[PDB]
Amino acid sequence: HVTYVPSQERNFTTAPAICHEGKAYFPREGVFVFNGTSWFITQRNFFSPQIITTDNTFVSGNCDVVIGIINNTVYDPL
Amino acid sequence: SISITTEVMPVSMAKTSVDCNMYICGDSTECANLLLQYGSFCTQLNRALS
Amino acid sequence: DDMIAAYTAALVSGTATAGWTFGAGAALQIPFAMQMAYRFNGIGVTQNVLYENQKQIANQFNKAISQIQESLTTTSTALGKLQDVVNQNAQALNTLVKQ
Ligand SMILES: *[C@@H]1O[C@H](CO)[C@@H](O)[C@H](O)[C@H]1NC(C)=O
Ligand SMILES: *[C@@H]1O[C@H](CO)[C@@H](O)[C@H](O)[C@H]1NC(C)=O
Repeated sequence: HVTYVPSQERNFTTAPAICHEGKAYFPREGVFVFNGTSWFITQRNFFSPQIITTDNTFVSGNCDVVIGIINNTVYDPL
Repeated sequence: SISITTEVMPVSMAKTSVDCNMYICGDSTECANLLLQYGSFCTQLNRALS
Repeated sequence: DDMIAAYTAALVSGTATAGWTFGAGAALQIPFAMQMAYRFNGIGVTQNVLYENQKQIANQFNKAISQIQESLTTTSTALGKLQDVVNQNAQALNTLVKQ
């Protein structure tokens, strides 16, 4: 059996969602991570930081019901 | 294409019971008296079958 | 029995702290709400459903645990196929003695 074994763990600061002009942004797949400078979105099994855009996330509700939500910005390409 | 394949499987078999007294000593009183001290073996067989 | 209890305690602690990753390899820490969000996402429900109804889901979890606790304090036959093993072993040895 040929299998894939992940290794070389690293700690990041994480959040469930980000608030941006009164809306809650949840990731499509992946997690929001903070590495000391800015917030990125990444896959769970490999570390590959990506810019939080409108394509990565989706909107559901306003930011006063989710526990642990933070303020940040979402880059719209247009 | 859309295909349909059949697969057959057994689920149960026949439930059976035996009566030691008639199999070993059929309608004989002397044989039943001699068999009277083998009763643990027959209750063991009946428990297995049930 | 203490060794088996220690094994089950280790399994429950690893599930509550690391999640699903300690079976594939080294354990990865993750807060429990995010693990619940991934489990919700795995069955086809978006994670905002978890993150907006967290109080209700937590209360239902606690209520279900209490019902499991109350069911096992009343005399019943829930563990009746574990009793059959010890009954069969004892009956076989006593049959050998009586034969
Ligand atoms: C965090 O990630 C960004 C990605 O470009 C990088 O520029 C920055 O140096 C990283 N910060 C630390 C502390 O590693
Ligand atoms: C930033 O977050 C804090 C606490 O979550 C909140 O009180 C504040 O209103 C947020 N900023 C804006 C501009 O809404």
